[PDB]
Parts: sequence; C-alpha cells; structure tokens
Amino acid sequence: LYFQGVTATSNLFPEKQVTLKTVKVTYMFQSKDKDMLDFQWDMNYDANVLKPTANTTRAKSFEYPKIGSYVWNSLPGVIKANGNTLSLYDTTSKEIVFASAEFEVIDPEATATTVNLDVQVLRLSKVDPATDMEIGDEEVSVADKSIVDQEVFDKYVVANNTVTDP
Repeated sequence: LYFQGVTATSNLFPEKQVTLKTVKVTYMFQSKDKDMLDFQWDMNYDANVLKPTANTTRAKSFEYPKIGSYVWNSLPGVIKANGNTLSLYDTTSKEIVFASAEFEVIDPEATATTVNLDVQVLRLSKVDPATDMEIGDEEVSVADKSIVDQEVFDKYVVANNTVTDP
C-alpha cells in the first residue's frame, strides 16, 4: 500500500483523501423545506504539519459571514466558527459553503495528517412569513453534542459533499 497525505473527515460529511503545496477543504451543505437556524463547527488540524494560508479568512470560511451573529476565530490547530439568526440562513435555494479552509504544507516531506470538521450543532427551522422569525415548534436538530440525528438527516439534508483542491 502507498496512500500518504491529508485525510479530510467529518461527522456530517463523507471523508476524502488527497495526495500532496496547498490543500483547500470545502464542506458543501443543502437542506429541504427548513433553513438553518444555528450551527457550530471546529475544523481541527495538526499545527506542526499544516498552517492556515492568507486565503483562510472569516469572509471565505462560510457562505453568509455578514448575516446574523457569525463568530469566526482561527486559533493554533483549530478554526472555531458558529452562526445563528431567527431569520435563518438560506440552505434550501442552493448548496452552500458550510465550512471551508486552505492550508499550507509547512514541511513538504511531512504530508500525512488529518483535517477533521467537528459539526457540534446544526439546527434547522422555518420562519412565520408575518414576522420573518423562526417558529420554535418547527426547530429540528441535524446535529447536537457533535451527534448527527440519522432520522432528521435523512428527512431534511439533500446535499452533504466534501470538495478538496486538489
């Protein structure tokens, strides 16, 4: 056997393995009927192997960084992000950038490492047209405590793709 390089994994997205200068990892999400109320993810990496590039920014981390209360913080070895708005993020009309980051291989001789997107919270809901505010009754958890609800997933999630470059 011969596979050595970056392993892109997640609790909510299928794993991808890429052989390597730079690697971009983008997790693409789409729901049916119910738009996104609240999300929290940590993209964990090895700070000794991979370093976030100049392209790893708040702006390029998520589809809707200016909408609702979006927190983005790049710390050593972890990119922490969470978003929320009672008006909801549009995850129904098209497939969105849920999480994205671009990493630089610090030492070209050291390629073998894991980038892992821990999706801690993903809640969907539907707005009352009269208010444009989410209906508390219609809230469903796709993910909570980093545990994906298979029944809710099968019902509401229509796209969950891991896209790498290369």
